[PDB]
This record gives sequence, structure tokens and C-alpha cells, in this order.
Amino acid sequence: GSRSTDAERLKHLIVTPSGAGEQNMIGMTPTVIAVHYLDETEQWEKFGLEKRQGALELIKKGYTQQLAFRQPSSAFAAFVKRAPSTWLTAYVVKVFSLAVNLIAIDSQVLCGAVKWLILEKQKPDGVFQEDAPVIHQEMIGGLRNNNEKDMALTAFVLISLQEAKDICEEQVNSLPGSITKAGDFLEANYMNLQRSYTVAIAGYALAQMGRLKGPLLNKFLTTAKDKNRWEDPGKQLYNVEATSYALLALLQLKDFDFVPPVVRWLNEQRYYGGGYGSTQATFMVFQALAQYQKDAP
Amino acid sequence: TDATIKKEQKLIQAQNLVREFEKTHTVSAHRKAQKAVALVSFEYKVKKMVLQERIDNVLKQGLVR
Repeated sequence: GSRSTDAERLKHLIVTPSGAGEQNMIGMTPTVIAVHYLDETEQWEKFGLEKRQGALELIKKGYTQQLAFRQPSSAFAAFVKRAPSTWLTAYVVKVFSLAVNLIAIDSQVLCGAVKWLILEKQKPDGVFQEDAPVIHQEMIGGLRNNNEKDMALTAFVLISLQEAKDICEEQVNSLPGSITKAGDFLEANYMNLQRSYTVAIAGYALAQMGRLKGPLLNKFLTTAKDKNRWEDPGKQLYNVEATSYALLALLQLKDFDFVPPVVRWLNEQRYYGGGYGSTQATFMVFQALAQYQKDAP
Repeated sequence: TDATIKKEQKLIQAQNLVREFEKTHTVSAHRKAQKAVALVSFEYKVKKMVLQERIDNVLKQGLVR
């Protein structure tokens, strides 16, 4: 294991959530992940154990406020009368799943969203579609790129369902089958991917269900630049997000030999999240580093 | 009916961990307790509420590492 990221570098991540259906999640993100990371690296003592309760209060505040945008179908959108967003509903599931360890979260809100995604937004071929893009295109990270959207979005949604599985297993009968179908889609087109971003995000999705191996794993690994990062010509934030998904995949594979260089690269970026368009990069870099701290030998 | 057993187990797990939390008052114990409770079936909505309230009260007292 490597040294943890100094808690002092993350004090700006304790934020007050505000705005509508999308903006509330943009504010909720940094706080949830900061607490998640500080919890795992146990830096509260050497930082302010009382600040945690405060952060928790802000998370509860974000959660309740998000419920005002839960539509009758269990889906989410910037406004209750706006067509529901596949990506946002999936992201809400993603964030709430990690926050299950911090505050009370209604399983039916989480699993209701999961059920809606499966029943309403998944094609018979396994693909997940977005029929009402979020207003804040800057909050979806690398998924903003139009190329390989079916793979990228399907991977993103699959990740959410996978992280929600433990919580929703007993109440969403179709969950297992949905995941299988999504995986099948990713598998049949993985070798054809051209973007390091899609390779990384889809790689993690496949790795979680033990399907990242053989030539797929070879593709995933060889896509990395200097064996320490997954990048494409574009915003650096997308590469930080991509490489974070890649780290999570490697951890899932237990490939601790390939891990050190990746973690070193991420730390060397000295990216501490926050700010316009940082949502995916902030959530992912810290989810990935926290997981690293938790698993890595 | 293994589901009946699973659900009862989750409830047992949640109860133990919540009790453990009331004992130690640590972040680690808080997290396990909170997630455990989250896993308790709606079938036990009442004790689930009672268990959540117990978590909320331990936090009101303050954590210690």
C-alpha cells in the first residue's frame, strides 16, 4: 500500500447540496465521497471527528432534497415533470449505494430506481438507453463524448446495478438477469472499442462479474499508456475518471502487480476534486483510492 | 422459504451490529451498523425503524475514533 491522500487536501469537498434534481447530486457527490474516503483511511481523528457528523448532516440534507425529484415511477430528472433521465437515475443509485454506510436510505427508493432502469430503459439485447439527457452534461464525465455511447452508458448503468445488488437482491427478481444481459452486450463489443475511456469503464463492469479475461483482459491491460494510465485526447478530467475506473477493475481482478504504477500516477496528478465538471472525476478517483486502501496488500 | 431465513439473518446481523455500535461508538462500527440495517427487509419496517433510531441516538452522543 501507498501513503493515503492528506485529509487537509479534501476539506473543500464538504459541500452544501442545493439546486434541482441534477445540481443537488452535483453538491451531494463531493461530500459523500469525501466522508467515504476519510472513513476508509481513518483520518477523522487527525482532522476533526466532529466535522464528520456535520458532513453526515449535509448528506442527509442532500438525500431528502433529492427525494423531492423522485418521480412516481421511481426515476429521477432535474424537475419532477421533466422526462426521467437514465443516466441520472443510475447515478442516484450509484451515489446512494455508497452512502448506505453513512445515513438511512430507503431501500425502496434505491431498488425502485433499479427496477425502473431494468423494466423501462434496458433493451432486449442488454443495452441501456438515455431518452432524456441531463441538462448538466458536464456532470456525466467522459460519457459526454458521443462515440461508443451504448457501451459507455451500458457499462455505467451496469456498474450502478452491481453496486446496488447487495441492497436490492431480495426485492428485484430481475436484477440478476439484467446484469447478465448487460454483460453480454459489453462482452460482444469490447474487442471493438477504440476509446481508452470505454475500455476502462466497461472493463470495470466486466471485471465485477468475472468476465474480464482472455483477450478482453489483454485488450484492457494493453490499452493503458506506460502501464499506469488510461487516456484519450480530450479533457484531462476524463482520463482521471477513466484511470480510476481502471484501478477499480484491477482491484476487482486482484492484479496487485499492475496496481502500484496506476495508484502512483493518480496521486501524482494531485487531483483533489471539486468544481465545475468535476462530478465523475471526484466520485471515481476517491472511490478508487478508497478501494485501493481497503484491498491492496 | 430460505428467503425467510435470509431475512431473519439480516435482522439478526443488524441487531447485533447495532448493539455493537451502541457499545463502541466508532466510525467503523457505525458504518457496519448502518449498512446492516439498510439490508433489513421492509417486512420488519417497525424494528428497522427502531434500529435506525438506535443508530441515530448513538451518533447524537458522539463518536470516538
